[PDB]
Amino acid sequence: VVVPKTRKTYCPRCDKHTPHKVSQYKKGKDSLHVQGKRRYDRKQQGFGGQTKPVFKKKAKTTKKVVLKIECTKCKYKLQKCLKRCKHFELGN
RNA sequence: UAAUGGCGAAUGAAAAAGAAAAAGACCAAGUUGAUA
RNA sequence: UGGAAGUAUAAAUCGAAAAGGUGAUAGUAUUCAUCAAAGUCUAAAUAUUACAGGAAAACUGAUAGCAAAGAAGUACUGUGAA
RNA sequence: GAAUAGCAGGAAAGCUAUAACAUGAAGAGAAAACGAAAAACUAUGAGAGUGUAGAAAUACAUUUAGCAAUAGUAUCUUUCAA
RNA sequence: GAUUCACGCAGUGUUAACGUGCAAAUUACUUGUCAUAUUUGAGUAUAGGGGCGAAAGACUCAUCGAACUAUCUAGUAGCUGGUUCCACCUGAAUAUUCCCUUAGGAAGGUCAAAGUAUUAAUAGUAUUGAUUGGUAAAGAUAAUGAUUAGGUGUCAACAUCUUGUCAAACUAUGAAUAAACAAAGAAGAAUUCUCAGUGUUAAAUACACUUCAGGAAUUUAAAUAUAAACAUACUUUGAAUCGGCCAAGUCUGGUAAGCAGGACUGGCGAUGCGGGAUGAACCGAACGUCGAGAUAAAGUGCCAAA
RNA sequence: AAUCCGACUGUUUAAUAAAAACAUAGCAUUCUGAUAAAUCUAAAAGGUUCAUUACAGAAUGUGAUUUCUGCCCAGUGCUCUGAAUGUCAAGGUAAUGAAAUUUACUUAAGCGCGGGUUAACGGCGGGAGUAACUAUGACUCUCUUAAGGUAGCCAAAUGCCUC
RNA sequence: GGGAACGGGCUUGAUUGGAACGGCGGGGAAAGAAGACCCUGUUGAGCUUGACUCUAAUUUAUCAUGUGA
RNA sequence: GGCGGCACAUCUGUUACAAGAUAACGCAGGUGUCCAAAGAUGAACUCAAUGAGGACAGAAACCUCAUGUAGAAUAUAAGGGUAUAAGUUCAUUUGAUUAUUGAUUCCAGUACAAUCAAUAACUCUGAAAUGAUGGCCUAACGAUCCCUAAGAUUUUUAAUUAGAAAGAAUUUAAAACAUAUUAGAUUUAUCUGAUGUGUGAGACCGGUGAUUUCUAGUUAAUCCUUUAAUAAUAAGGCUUGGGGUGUCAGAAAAGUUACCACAGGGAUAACUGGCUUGUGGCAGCCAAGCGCUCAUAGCGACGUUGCUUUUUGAUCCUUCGAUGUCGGCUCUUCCUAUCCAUUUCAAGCAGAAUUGAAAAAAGGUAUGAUUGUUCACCAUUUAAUAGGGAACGUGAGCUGGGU
RNA sequence: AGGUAGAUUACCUGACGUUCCCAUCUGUGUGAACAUAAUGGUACUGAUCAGGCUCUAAGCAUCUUUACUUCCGUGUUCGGAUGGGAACGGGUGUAUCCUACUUGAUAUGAACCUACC
RNA sequence: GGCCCCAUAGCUCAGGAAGAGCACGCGACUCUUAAUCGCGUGGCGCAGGUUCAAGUCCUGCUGGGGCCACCA
RNA sequence: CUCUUCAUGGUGCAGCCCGUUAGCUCGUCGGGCUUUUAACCCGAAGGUCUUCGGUUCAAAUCCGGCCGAAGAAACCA
RNA sequence: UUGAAAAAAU
RNA sequence: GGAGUAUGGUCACAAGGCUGAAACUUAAAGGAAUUGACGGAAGGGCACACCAGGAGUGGAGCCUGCGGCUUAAUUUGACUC
RNA sequence: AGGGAUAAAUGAUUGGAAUUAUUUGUUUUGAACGAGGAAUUCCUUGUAAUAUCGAGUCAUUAACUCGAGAUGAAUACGUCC
Repeated sequence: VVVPKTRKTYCPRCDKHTPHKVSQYKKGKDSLHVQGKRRYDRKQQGFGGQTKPVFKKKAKTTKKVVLKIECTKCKYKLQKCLKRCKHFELGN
């Protein structure tokens, strides 16, 4: 929902409680050279039409939120998953 | 078996190693031109 | 295709060489290893349910064994393939 | 009776072949890289004796034994993790 | 591309005949039509996701909402039918989990056959002891609600004392039946002496665990009833099955149902015999082949034994 | 003597439907200058209309004659002699890197915007106020989505209620 | 009567002489046909459509070097 | 079956039967969220309501005292829990974190998910004991493959210095050419021959020693792989989250067939039959009244008890390798809950015409317009023109009007 | 006798009144500093002038409540079992188990460690 | 049968702390009328249940309207 | 998912892609013109320019998530 | 450029 | 007036043409000229009618009259120049 | 310090009677109004405009009317819009 930045939490690398900078994780752009996409592009070549299933029955209206609690002095990130929330904001 | 596959159903070789039999020869290109 | 950033063939375009190919994870570089493509022929070891000639059989013994143990692909059916 | 090579006999049968390999003797890890003893411990448990007695059968007491099996232990190999 | 008759043709009606017919579409009368959008022979052209169609999915060799014929092909079927000698022994299921699952499958339960272990490894039972529950019941100014009135105190109202009747989604109290323990297995008890390693601790000689650490002596087979050695504990492999139905000193939906669905048990299914005349379930009682005897349910005027 | 359908002659489900069904002439619409339009074929100096040439060829709806064909271009089709950087591919160019790669700019048709089109597919409702008996509304504002059933016709082979 | 709730067979009764001819149409839940109405199959086929995935024909851009501005 | 609904994943009370399990398209409701505080901790206070008082101020504003077992509040549905709190107010803070075990709940004793008990860190609050790994508890959710993020500096090594200790190391036939010197040629990114040499060499004589340890520094690399060796890009590994399947153990999916086809089914509908009789028909009991007087000549309200299968329902037991599915015509038979004729009783029965009831089913109970109609409504005639059953009698008896 | 800490958590609670303080406890005085809030009312701290006035503790009452006992009553209900009775509905007999509400009698606390009177 | 809704002056319709028009009567205006204006009469279907207060929230009853239904 | 666009009184349309304090009509009230009515004219009220930030001397107006609609294109858990 | 209308008998 | 309408006949493809009533209703309908009034008809003059201007009023406070509202009554006449 | 509205104290005149203040004196109170929209009035020379004086009403009461003088514009000598 509303979670402020600058959270002070335990950092495994430094083995200490250091101030962390909190952000929100977003899925990165899909690479065109990974094994799964490389294999898929080969399958789609040639005749036969669509060769792999296409999902068309979405039911979830929300998604789980993953933060990036990042070390401010050692750059050690942590991924923490929150519950499903409809509206999420990063507070002050 | 390695691998391939809505990596699902399924498909799937080869070097090595052991035997049968064993055998290598030519064109073109290059050279020789009282040239055949 | 087992060959997975392409194992092989073909088509469109492109297209080498004071050579070069391969070492299957794409790329550049330096070494190493091993061959030298884009012409041709080549016996022996292997396959065989055409067909012909033979020999065998824990095979069948006339509703069985070939569809057919007699003028059997015959009698008979169909316009015809059958 | 892996192909395969010999023997007598003439044999789809029989016999002989220091033999590649298959399973197994060592296990864990994706992989690199590794690779097992405190010559074990505890508990209950199979068998064998001796004596006395009922007295025909056999039962009571004592000495010894530790197998199989189950369970738990220390130790050791591999794994982020047994 | 007028009206009619005739040779012919068609197929309006009888919904006549026939309907194992003359005929795998015919016959009789009746009706319509009977030359120019006419009738007809032969030749020739058009071929299967094709042809041809004044259009009915009509016709394409008795085959058409996609011909015939041969191969793939013994296509696939969770669906239907059938599945072949005798005797003997043991003998089921309709729970649970998952499935594009509901006419079907896999884990699991019931069951069979093989193979074991002297075996801390017996109980669909009763008694004694300490417990758990909130059902039947009961209560109704005892908590939450429902509801009939009568007094007393300051029309009504609000207090307070009585009265009548209630609750599956109310409760103080609370059975009967039940559920889970104990009634002596580190191997059948107890006591005395000795006693170690860790740790708790303020430190411990307390305490905790260590085969009631360990070790040695003495005593000892005791500690509810009943039953149980072809007992008990299993191990492995695997078949069939998960459409069920019935009864009730039971329940829920429904007016009710030989209706629909559940808790506990016993049955039919898988089951014959004696009785209820006949009946899957009711009553007695479960079955190798017989002889004799008392019996069961139930019967004793005749059918019919008494 | 009347009513319904079809205008007429004609054709049709060989073997349960011969008819109001099909055809028909009449009316109307669309495309095409022939190297075209339609359209068969895998391909082809290949093939059909076509030995043809707009009084023609090809593709459709309605069905003689008479009378009349109302209003709507919002949506979906079709079309345009229309506008441009709304969105749109491989490619092309350029930058970085050792190179693959990565990044950026540009590029056609198509759709979207704008106009036309209903004898193109189709649609033709609702609310409020109003005439001197009541009633209705000739008349005015008006929302969806563009217009709100016109001329006619009717318990119709079309009307539940309905005998 | 009970039974699978409409028996020719079973139980209890009514009743029966063996063989049959011509009719007729009550029954034999008469014959003809692995229901065609309905449902179930993770069985099909014709037809339709911006159902999903594709494809012929149509169309557009780039490539494929004729000479001179 | 369809349409409707989700009993498909799921929570609360009840059905439900005082252990556990537990049915219906049973009943009353609920979920796909919300929260940087509504998490954690410490402190203080006590809520709803009632009584008595105080200007506006009243039934409801704010203040004070007394009583006040929660009758308030606790994000939500319901049920549980809670008073020096779990409620309200204030203050600090992020434990809503990392790593490893062993259990409990559905359980097949699988996964997911949830519920716990500890250990090793680093922290929050408090003086402290303690408490803290999200929300007081029971719902608030998700596989293989794919994609996308986070993590593997702890340690182990190689080379070189200083010191220390153990150390023969296997044994005769040789080709690449890094180089040099010459021989024959070419001008070009210039080559082709032949002879020395080392390389590339290895057979040590109790001591030398090539070679591996240990200690102290320095330097470089340090999660694994791309299989001849490295490098920097790229890709693949290993662990943990996110992107989702709501048909919730998780295919990628529109209709119509009346032209339809196949395997099957009474596991399952349309017709009879069977159980039931709400509904339809008929019949009773009581007596408030009507009937000018008079409850019962004739009716009988409010209540209440039955019979019938002639209507329609409810169920799905028989029939799906077929029981010919409406009506009419013809014909026979049966029931009485009787319409007429026959014999009787009663009246608010003078006669006539009637009305209520008993015996009795041997006899009779019609003709037509409209409709396929059963039904209906008309016009007549008659002593009367009654009501029903027989597989809703009757299609190898007819018709084919309806469906 | 009193005070601190408790364990059982109403025989301990609630209402109307009553009895002492000799020690202790309490109420009581004050606000400079620690510290406290709008208020020295709370909490905090400093003290001892007075008081048993309330607390607290001990007792009273046909006291509500609460805890034991008989009775209610072998009454309601219940396990087993008929070819027992009834058209149903419901209700016996047999061998068994046996509540609750109510009313009546009794009680109104017992008990542990430390200090001081 | 089920479901949705409505019930208010003499008439047609509005409304948690009883109205609009039509109807009648009175008055203003005019020389007199017709129109027009102002004012007054003219009453929530019934019975409970919560609230300090209901036409206004809910339940039961009465009356009146429109709407759903395929193969056999 | 990518690109692009729009949102303003009760209503519909304006507005400056730099900016300095927002208008035109219908709708309401009142007044004016007319002998009177209808048309006609005028004034007032009516939004502060969707919601939060930055952008400065100030934002409907320049830029960002957020709202809530529209157009084109794409889709392996 | 726009300019519609004025109830009946007296 | 009804009415060139209904009906009858006839001509035309049709629109329509030719012939052609009655019922009923009503004291006027109409013709030419006169005078007046009016004209978003022409011609000629005039007026603070306008033009060129001044002061203004309309905006504000107050005085005053009218309407409306109110009230026991707010007495009433006059409503374009 | 323009403006003098609305109010609060107080002093007198007229009146038989002053309250809803008759008129007025002293002090204090210090409001709108920053030149005025559409419309619209009056005016051509001692005229408009500006400020004042007398009289009618009158016990007391002018911001009214009828007259009187005091300063002294601009713009026309025109046309029917």
